[PDB]
Amino acid sequence: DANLLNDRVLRAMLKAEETCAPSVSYFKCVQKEVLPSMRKIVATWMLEVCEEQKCEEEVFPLAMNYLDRFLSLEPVKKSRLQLLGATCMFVASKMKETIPLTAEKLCIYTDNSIRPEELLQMELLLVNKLKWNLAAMTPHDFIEHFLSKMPEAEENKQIIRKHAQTFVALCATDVKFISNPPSMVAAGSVVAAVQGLNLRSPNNFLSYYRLTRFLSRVIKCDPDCLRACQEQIEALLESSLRQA
Amino acid sequence: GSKACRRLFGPVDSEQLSRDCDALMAGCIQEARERWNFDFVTETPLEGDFAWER
Amino acid sequence: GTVYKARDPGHFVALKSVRVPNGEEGLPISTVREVALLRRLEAFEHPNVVRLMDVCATSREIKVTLVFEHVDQDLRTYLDKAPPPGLPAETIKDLMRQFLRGLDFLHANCIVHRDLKPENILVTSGGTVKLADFGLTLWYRAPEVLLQSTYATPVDMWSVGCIFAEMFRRKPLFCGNSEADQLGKIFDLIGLPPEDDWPRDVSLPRGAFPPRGPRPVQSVVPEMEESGAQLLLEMLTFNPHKRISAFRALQHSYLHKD
Repeated sequence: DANLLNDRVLRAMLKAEETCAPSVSYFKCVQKEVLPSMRKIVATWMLEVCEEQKCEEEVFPLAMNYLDRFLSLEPVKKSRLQLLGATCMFVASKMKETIPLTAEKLCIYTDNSIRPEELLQMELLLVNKLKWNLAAMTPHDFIEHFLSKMPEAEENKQIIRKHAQTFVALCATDVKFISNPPSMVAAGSVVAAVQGLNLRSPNNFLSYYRLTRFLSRVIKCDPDCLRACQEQIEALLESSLRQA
Repeated sequence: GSKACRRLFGPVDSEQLSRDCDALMAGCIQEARERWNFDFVTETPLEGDFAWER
Repeated sequence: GTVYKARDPGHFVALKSVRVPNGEEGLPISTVREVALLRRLEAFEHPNVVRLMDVCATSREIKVTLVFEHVDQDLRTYLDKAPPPGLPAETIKDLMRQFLRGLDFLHANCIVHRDLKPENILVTSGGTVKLADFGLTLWYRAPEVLLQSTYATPVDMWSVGCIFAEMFRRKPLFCGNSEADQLGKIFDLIGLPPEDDWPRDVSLPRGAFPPRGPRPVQSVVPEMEESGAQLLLEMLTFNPHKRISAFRALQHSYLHKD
C-alpha cells in the first residue's frame, strides 16, 4: 500500500506547507525602505555564508523562508536588513545543523556591523514574531520525497539531487521564491535537473514525460504551470551564469 | 580569505537597535497578555476571561 | 514558574512559564526544535492531541511561556468512574479509535511518546481522548526499553496493547518490580522469545529468563471478544519489527465497526 501511504504523507506535507507562507505583496504594503533589489542583495550574501561554512543544503532556503515571513509582518530598516538575515541563518542553522553557526562567526560575516548582543536580542524578536513556527516545510523535503518515487539508480538520484538542490538555491534569491510554495519550487527544480544542463542526452528509467505528469498531478499544478516554473528556473540559471 | 564578509547597507545606529528591539519586544508582550489576560513577564494578573489557579 | 487553568471556548486551557539556560548562543538548540515541532502540529490541530495555543518568550536565563490545551480528566479517572460492571465493549472500541488516531498522528510526524500511561491520556467530559506530555513506572514499558535496546516508534504500540487489556480488567496487565522483573511477567503471557527475535547488544541475555510457553490471550482478558484477543496479541508482540502499527490497528476487523 505504498501508493496511498505515500499520498498519505504527501497530503500532510502540502497542508502544513500552507501555514508557513509569506505574502507576495509585502514590498508595496509592509516595507518602505526595503526594495525587491535589496532582498536579492542580502540573499546573495546569506548564500555565500552557507557556501563558505559548508552548511547543510537546507539551512539557506530555510533562513530565507524566515526572512520573507518576517518582512511580511513587520517593517525593517535598510541598515537593519542585514541584521535580520544573520538572525534568520542563526535560527535555521540550529534547526538543521548538528553544530550550528556560532553567533560570533555570524557577526564576523557582517564585517562586524552587528554585535552578538544584537543578534541574540533579535533572535527573541524574530522567533516571537514567527509564532515559533520554525519547522517549516522546505523544498528539500519534497525533493527527497519525489526521488523516493523515481525508479532511478542511486548514482543518478544523487546527481539529480545535487542539481535540484542547486536550482532551489537560485530560486531563493529571486522574488519567485516568495509566491511559489515549497512543493512547486521542489518539483520545478527536479524537472529542470532531470534535463541535465543540456550537457548530455537525457537517459532516465522514468520518462521525463511521465515524471512531469506525475509531479504535476500530486502537487496540483497543470503542466503549463509546471513548465513555466521550470523556465523561470533555467532563466535564473542563465542570469546566475551571466553575472560571472 | 572570505569574500562574504561585508556590510550590506552601511552603518547601524547601535543604540536605536537596542531601543527598537525592546520597543517591539514589549509589543509582543502586549499582544500576548491581550489575548489571554495574563501578564507574561510578571506571571500574575487576571481581569478578563481567565480563571488562573496554581 | 507554576501552572494555571482558565477554561473558555472543549473548554479548558493551561499556562506554564519555563526558565531556559540563556548563554553564549542564545536559545538552546533543543528548546527551539521542541517548540517548533509542537507548533508544526497546529497546522492540522487534530482532536486526539492537545493543541499548543501560543508561545511567547521574555528575557542569565530566558523565560518562555506556553499556553496549552488542558483537559481536567485523565484516563485513570475515566476507568475508575466507569460503570461498576466495567465499560461497554462498543464504548471501549470508540476509545481505542481516538487513542490510535492520535498516536498514528504523532508517529506520522516523527514523534514517539515513549511514556504512555492512563495518566498521560486525557479524556474530555464529552468523551474525547487527547494525548499530552510528549516532545518536552515500568508497567506500560515496552520490552525493548526494559531490555534497554532499540527504542524506535513501536514502543508506543506496546503501551497501547497494555492499556487495551486494562480497559477490560481495570487492573494493569503487567505490574512488576524492576526492569528484569517486568520482563518476567511479560514473558509469562507471551512466552519466551527465541534467540533470533532477541536484540543484540542488550542488557539482559536470553539466558536470564527461564523457558516459558505462550499462554492463551483469553486466559487473562476473558471479557474480550475473539477478534479483540487477536488484535491484542499483535500489539503485544515481542519483536518490534513485527509489532502492529497504529494505522494497521485501525484497519483490523475489531475496530472497523459502526
